[PDB]
Amino acid sequence: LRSRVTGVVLAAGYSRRLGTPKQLLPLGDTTLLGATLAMARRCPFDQLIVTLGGAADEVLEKVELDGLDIVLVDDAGLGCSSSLKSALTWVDPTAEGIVLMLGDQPGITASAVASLIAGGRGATIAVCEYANGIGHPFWVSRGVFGDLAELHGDKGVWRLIESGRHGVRRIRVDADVPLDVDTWDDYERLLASVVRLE
Ligand SMILES: [Cl-]
Ligand SMILES: [Cl-]
Repeated sequence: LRSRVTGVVLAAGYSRRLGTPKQLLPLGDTTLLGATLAMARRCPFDQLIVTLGGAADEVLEKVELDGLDIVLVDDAGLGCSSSLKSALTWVDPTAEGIVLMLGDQPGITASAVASLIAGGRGATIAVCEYANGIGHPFWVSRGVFGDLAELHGDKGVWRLIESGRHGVRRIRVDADVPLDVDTWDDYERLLASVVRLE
């Protein structure tokens, strides 16, 4: 039972405020990126792509990436990455769309991804609607891969979503928006949640 979906975990850059590669931050028995990929592997994807930036060498040494398509890019500047452009070139032609998530959002669930994909069949874009706002994971149909490619950064998908040019389906998830990690404070907050829910 093929899903005809490729998962794309954007894990390049966005680490300058931490002062260390956030992908490698300890999160229990694993790393932050390891935790996200553990979940991503359990989603109904036919293919899983992970993008990495300047810290790729260290990440390759410390995170389990076997069986994944690894897309390596240059650093793009502070608060920016362009890895999605490269990732698209690797997407299997059989994929009807992709699901986008960040390498630093391990709190996303495989059930939410499954519901997102189901709502995304026949929608141009779909997004998760949590109790306290819209957030990742996002669905993007093959028909707008060209528009994605033209975005200036990995975290600029919200501009396509908010543009009104394309249908955007909101898929309800009975949870709050997953935590992500921009700053050291964000990391400690996420770690405390992992410690608590453990
Ligand atoms: Cl940054
Ligand atoms: Cl990086």
